[PDB]
Amino acid sequence: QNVGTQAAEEPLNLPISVCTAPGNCQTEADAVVLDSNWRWAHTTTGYTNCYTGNLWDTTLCPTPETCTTNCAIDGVPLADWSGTYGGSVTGNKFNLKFVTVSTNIGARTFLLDSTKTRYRMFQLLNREFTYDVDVSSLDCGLNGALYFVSMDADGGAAKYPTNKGGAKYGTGYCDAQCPHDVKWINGLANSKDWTPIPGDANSGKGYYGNCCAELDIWEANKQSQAFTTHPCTPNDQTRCEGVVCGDNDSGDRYNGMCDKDGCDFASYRMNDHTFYGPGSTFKLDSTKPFTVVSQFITTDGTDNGDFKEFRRFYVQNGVRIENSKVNFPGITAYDSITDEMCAATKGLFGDLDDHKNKGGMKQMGEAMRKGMALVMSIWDDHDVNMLWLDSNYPPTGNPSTPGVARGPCPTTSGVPSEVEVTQANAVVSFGNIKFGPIGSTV
Repeated sequence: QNVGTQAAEEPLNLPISVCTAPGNCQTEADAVVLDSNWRWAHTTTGYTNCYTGNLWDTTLCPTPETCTTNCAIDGVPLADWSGTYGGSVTGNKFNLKFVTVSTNIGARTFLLDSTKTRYRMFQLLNREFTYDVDVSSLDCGLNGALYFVSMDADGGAAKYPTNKGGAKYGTGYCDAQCPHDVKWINGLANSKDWTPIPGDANSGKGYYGNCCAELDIWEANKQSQAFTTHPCTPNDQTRCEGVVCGDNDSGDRYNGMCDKDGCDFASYRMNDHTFYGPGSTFKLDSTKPFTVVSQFITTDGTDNGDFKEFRRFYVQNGVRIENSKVNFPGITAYDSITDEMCAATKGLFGDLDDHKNKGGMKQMGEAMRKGMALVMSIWDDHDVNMLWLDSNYPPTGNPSTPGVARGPCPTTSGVPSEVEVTQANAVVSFGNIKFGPIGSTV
């Protein structure tokens, strides 16, 4: 995309901590940038929309190349962050409102480095990543997500010279779902064969998808939470078409370059329904804030080893809370993501181990070694109504069959039109982000 001249781009300042030992950290003066999908797209030498509602203008965008020549994405000024997009920062806390009323629904954002010209790339192997979260106002059907993806640090600017904005304009998004709803891919409008998504007034799908590796630290609302590894072959940003995208709609979910299911550790799905929930007698009380700690263990305990284990623990009101465990007869009580856990649990659930097909923890680790961009988002799910996260999936499945039940939400929950009314004022908060060696962040 070209860059427009109507509004300066002003990312929100967000300090994080880089740590060397427990309680010995230094501030890193980073910032938050809005994903290019949420930006106004208009004519390069005017005010005329190139995209309105869920459609590209066919006169301006008869082809992707013409669209890209004629159109530009514009900046987010400071005033518009809260007023238009529902984003705000107080000290080291970042807040994202779900619906902001001209009416904005959801948000996806990235962490910029201290220069505000590149994404802050995290080399996560043999490191610990930690943050405080509040998901108390997110119920069934919503997801306040924090995760990493194998985006380029410059959003693709060096690879795709028609991308003028780079990381500064939140470009280059890709993930392990190979999404077609990304409006700008490889420096070009994804306007070919663009199709609105029914019941989604703001979104559509273009000819291409954009694939890359994804490490989900946090997919969650107050009812259920998960962390998940998604390797791809290769891991780096890859525009896809046809079978390579692994499109759900053509029966290709397991035929593409990315592991779409991922290998998940989701406490409720692993059959501990009392670990996490909205109340003081759950082990971890989702009505109150808490700290989420993630440790990325290698084979030799060094930065050069292969990724072998994703460990997790929590801190809430000064109380250390170890992760829940897998709880099925004849299955080891795993409390972390490893290749063995993935094989054993997917075996039990009858899920295809595409994680293993894509190179497993080792391949996931190669993405983490090269460095990944931090994503913070809030969203509802127009495909599957978040049932995969917090309900029975498939909805018609027996909840006593291992793998089906992922949370207590009813299978009628999560319809975007309903959650966008009922949960309009939901806000996820991510704060006090800390990064360092294992054992350094609490």
